Amino acid sequence: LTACPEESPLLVGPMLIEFNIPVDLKLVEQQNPKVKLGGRYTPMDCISPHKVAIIIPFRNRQEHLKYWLYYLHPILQRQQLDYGIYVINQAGESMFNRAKLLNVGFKEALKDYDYNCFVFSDVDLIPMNDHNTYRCFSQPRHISVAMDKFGFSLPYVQYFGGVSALSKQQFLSINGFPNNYWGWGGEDDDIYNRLAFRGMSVSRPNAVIGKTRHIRHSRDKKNEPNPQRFDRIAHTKETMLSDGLNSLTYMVLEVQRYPLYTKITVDIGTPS
Ligand SMILES: O=c1ccn([C@@H]2O[C@H](COP(=O)(O)OP(=O)(O)O[C@H]3O[C@H](CO)[C@H](O)[C@H](O)[C@H]3O)[C@@H](O)[C@H]2O)c(=O)[nH]1
Ligand SMILES: [Mn+2]
Repeated sequence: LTACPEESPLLVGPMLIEFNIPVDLKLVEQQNPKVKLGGRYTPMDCISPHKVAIIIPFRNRQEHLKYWLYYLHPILQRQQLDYGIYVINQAGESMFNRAKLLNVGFKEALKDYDYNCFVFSDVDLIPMNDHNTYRCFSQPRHISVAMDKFGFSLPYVQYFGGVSALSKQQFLSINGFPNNYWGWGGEDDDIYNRLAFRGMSVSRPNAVIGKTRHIRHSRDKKNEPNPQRFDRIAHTKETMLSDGLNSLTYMVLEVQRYPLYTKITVDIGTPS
């Protein structure tokens, strides 16, 4: 077998993405027979150099996940990636911690396979163009650059929210993501700050092929705006060395392998 082409020859470009249609994971599993237990997929015709672990922070978003799975699997296969889906479900009813869950994802996924690339994605963001490859690049990759919720514009040039990708080494070089951001906001700016502090830059696809749709939803109880985010992000320089991968603690309560993804339910503690 030879190395897959640089550009998948299966891409179709723009696609129609809509969320008023109800979904059935059974049909999805059927329509994607190539996807193995735990939502694992490995190209058959060639050797993909992208061993992608796709991490999804999660709690009470089953319907969104449904759409996410319905749309992404077909796309990730067309992108010729050797990938796996990880839904990191936060146990309990305490404050949501997106960044911490992503860290857990990084660690737990590595126990399964020698992934060298990590895509961190909100459960509610779907790419509108399969040319927007869910893989890693020479530099940290911001993937959801043109969100319809922001009218296809980047809210500000340093925005790193939504969907992003870091290679194993890029992730490691910044001591991962912070674990101290409880509730909504700022964790993505901290991560951006970490990348810059390590002397890295953000790579992005152009605003056309980077178009993506957000599933409209209301706010979630237990993920209210974090009032401390403003000055927490103003101090990333001093906290990234001690807050991150090296200080990550958590308890996996249960691991379940479904046909389209692996669900890891974890106790990641509470704000202190
Ligand atoms: O109860 C919750 C809360 C959050 N999430 C997960 O965390 C993500 C972000 O939460 P929301 O979609 O409510 O957040 P927003 O739409 O504001 O998302 C945007 O703002 C966030 C602020 O923390 C993040 O930066 C995120 O990546 C960015 O796209 C969700 O997609 C989902 O994957 C859950 O599963 N359950
Ligand atoms: Mn959202």
